[PDB]
Amino acid sequence: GLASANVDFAFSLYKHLVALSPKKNIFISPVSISMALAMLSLGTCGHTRAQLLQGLGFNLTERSETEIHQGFQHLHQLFAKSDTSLEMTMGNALFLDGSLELLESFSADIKHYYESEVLAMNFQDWATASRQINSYVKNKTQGKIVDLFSGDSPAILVLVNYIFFKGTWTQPFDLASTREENFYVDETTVVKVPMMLQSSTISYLHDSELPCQLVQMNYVGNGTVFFILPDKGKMNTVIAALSRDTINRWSAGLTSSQVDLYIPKVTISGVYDLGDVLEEMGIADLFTTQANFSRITQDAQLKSSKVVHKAVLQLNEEGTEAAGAMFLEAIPRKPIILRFNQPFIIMIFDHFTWSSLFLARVMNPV
Ligand code: NA
Ligand code: NA
Ligand code: NA
Repeated sequence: GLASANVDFAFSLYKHLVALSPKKNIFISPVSISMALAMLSLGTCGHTRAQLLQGLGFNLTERSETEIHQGFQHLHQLFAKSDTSLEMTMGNALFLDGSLELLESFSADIKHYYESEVLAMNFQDWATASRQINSYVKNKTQGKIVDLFSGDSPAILVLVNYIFFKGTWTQPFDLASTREENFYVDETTVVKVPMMLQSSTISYLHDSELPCQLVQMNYVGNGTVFFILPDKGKMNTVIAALSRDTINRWSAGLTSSQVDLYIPKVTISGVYDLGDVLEEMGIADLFTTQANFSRITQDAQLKSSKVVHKAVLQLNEEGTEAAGAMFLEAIPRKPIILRFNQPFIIMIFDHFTWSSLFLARVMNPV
């Protein structure tokens, strides 16, 4: 089903991205990526469409296109408004040059399933246009995502998704306990970071099949988080093994344990060009001179010129704050001590839908 396809996409995207970005922090929102591309698929046809939907993990013989979008619609309905169940907002926008008219079916589809705003722009005045998109995203993400467009090949259509997430720990870290500690980035790199601590009953697992130890923490509401510490030098072994089956196997093994849990106060961000990642995943027609975007508009034959994702993560003693945005441009064609003081993995899930909300590879917490 949908949860599984979205999780499979999330792990593949993460895996491909980690490989191409060996030193830098990885922080992404796979649910945001899925939603943007799923909405985009509505404007595609032929091989382009087939390739995009299969790349996203949907088998078009096991499920019709309508059932995919109804599924995303439910997810957006669930994630659109913030509340205590999940303090998260998520939304889509289509920025369109004034010279272009959407096809009626596409227009209704994006509004219906994705509650997409459609906003007319003058992309010949690219400075103004990109600034307007920038402040749209800045405002939607409570100021967390700035300068989405940095300065910059113009486009005549820009699809935008954003996500803002707040999580309060069910088990907060001890305020008095926080101290500066070494964080071992790599063999030649040590940084100082505030290191949080709690001594608590926490769901813990020392994995017997993979070289890692992990905990699962809850947020107030439906959010839940896995913190996975590979044995030193074993990051790639653990990353390679991530899957639905691994999550389920970790869930079956996690036991209430007394843990002295050390996790740094993380403040990180990244910007990722997702085009080559997507091509590696088999999503390629999108970008070629034969891209089939014939359901978007008959005013031009379009192709995607660029897909970019920017995301930010903050961890503190009280909880988590995370935000993400994607754009796609188109143009004419004993207490157990567990110490997170070196590269680790973060997986944030909605426990209700089992959507992968955010995924981290924290190389440097500062
Ligand atoms: Na909601
Ligand atoms: Na405690
Ligand atoms: Na909870």
